[PDB]
Amino acid sequence: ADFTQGADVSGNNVTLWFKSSVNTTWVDVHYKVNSGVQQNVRMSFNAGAARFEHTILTAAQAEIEYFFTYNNGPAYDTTTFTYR
Repeated sequence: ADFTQGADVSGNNVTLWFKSSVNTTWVDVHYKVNSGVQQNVRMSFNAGAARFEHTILTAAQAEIEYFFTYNNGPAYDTTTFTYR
């Protein structure tokens, strides 16, 4: 169930994104910013970049622990990633 993922920055905002190469229909992010309470949010689909996205305001200088849960069409968790 291959995917790619990343964190883009514009301004001070961080956009966690997740790009699927399988039959994915929704994605949630689970994240902690600066070791705070874990947030669980379902992502949006940016057709311009053909990828799922969630933007956090004013977090470019934060540290962010996150992982995705996604379906292949019955869900799957990615390993945990860090944004510096």
